[PDB]
Amino acid sequence: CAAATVRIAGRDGFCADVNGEGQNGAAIILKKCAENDNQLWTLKREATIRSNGGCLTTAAAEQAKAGIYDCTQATAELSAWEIADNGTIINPASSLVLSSGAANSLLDLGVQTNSYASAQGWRTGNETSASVTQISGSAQLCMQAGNGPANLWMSECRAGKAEQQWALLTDKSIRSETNSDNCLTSAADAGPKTILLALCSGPASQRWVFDDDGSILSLYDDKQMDSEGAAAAAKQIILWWNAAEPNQIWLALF
Amino acid sequence: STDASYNADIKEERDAAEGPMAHGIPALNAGALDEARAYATVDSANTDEEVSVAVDVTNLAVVAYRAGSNSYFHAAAPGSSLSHLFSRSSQHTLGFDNTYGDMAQAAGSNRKAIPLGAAALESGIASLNSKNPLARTLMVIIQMLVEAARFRYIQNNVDVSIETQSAFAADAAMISLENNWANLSALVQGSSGGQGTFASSATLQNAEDEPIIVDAVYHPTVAAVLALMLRKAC
Repeated sequence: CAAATVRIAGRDGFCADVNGEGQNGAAIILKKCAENDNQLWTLKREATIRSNGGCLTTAAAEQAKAGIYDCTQATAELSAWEIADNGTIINPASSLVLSSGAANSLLDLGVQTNSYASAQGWRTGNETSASVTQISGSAQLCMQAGNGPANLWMSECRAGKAEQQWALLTDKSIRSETNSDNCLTSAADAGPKTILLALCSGPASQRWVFDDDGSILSLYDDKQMDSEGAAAAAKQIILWWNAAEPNQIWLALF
Repeated sequence: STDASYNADIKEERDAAEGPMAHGIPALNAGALDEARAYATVDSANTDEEVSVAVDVTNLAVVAYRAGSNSYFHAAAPGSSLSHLFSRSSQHTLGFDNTYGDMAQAAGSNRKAIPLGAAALESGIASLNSKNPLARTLMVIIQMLVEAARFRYIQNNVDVSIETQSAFAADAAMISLENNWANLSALVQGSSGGQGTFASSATLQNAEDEPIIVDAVYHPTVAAVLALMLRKAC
């Protein structure tokens, strides 16, 4: 009703941190998630994400990088941020979004343009670990990993097999539970080819988000998770647009 | 005895008691309801032994139920509810309310110790058409019909059941979700200035009985699950 305090996770479950502590001009890095004071961000009513007393500002020593700064010494436009369900955290004035070049600890956090990448996907919330759930879809069929985790269609649910289990990371990426290295990928969507599993390269094509309309949307192309028709036990899944098909509906039973 | 028939069923329940949404999740109508529109009637048949439920469309509570020539209002029923519910019947009053803490006290059992599915509300309705020790049949009815419209997750529990063709009880997953329906909402409506971040940690359990401390709305357990939200603000 005025001011709440949570955490900000992202790339491969790494947390958004403030280089040690410092004050004014201290860059933000990707640090392992812990209950640190320099790890907690206060989301406020005027849209200014503040931490150790300072606001999160966009600097430009030439480029653009997240950083802390006196909320009074900084220009509004540089202190107002905007978080959306797609998993994006943008600065309306600049039009630049929070991004993480590489998935490495203590790696400086940078601000770039909206590629809708997975390297730019975040998740504000105290719970930061990966949510391991069971994704159910068309005709009460579960999502499994066809062949060696490299392709995936649908199959009956066993109710206890890790092949149909999936991990949801804070970077809006659907990964496997027994191999959090590879994750849901897209393709050259322009012409229903197929969705499968490759190693998490962090492109704007491995980022999904579960919308309230009941489906999984991929911010990049605004397409949703669909099936080729019905064949689910040895076939494939594609990316198609808003057709309100009941087949585009999925539910992550946790 | 079908998922579609049951799906369509709760669907008609979700889009019949909902005014404009907030975070994409609809919300029940506020005090802007005339006693001449605060009550919704739902029918339920089986071996042809059918009942009628009188739910409150503001908060989704069962204020009474009909049995041919007899109606039975919960103790927490306001006066103005008897004079325009199943008036043309032989009214009656119960010794408990629609709360679980109440119907739990009655039954002497509870949701976690109560099987659900088709082969459950099947006999649930029977006890009703007939009479007494129907407290339990309220657990496996309110939960199977009402608590499944607010959470897509409990519907997929009562759905994955008809699927697998078995029976089952309510785990810590549905219970936490169920009893946190008032907080959730409040926390998702009071959380507009913090833009997607509550003020405390609501704990919901996963299917593997793993406690989850939800802090914001940016979790699937919220945006995908909540289907109908209670109207409270800040």
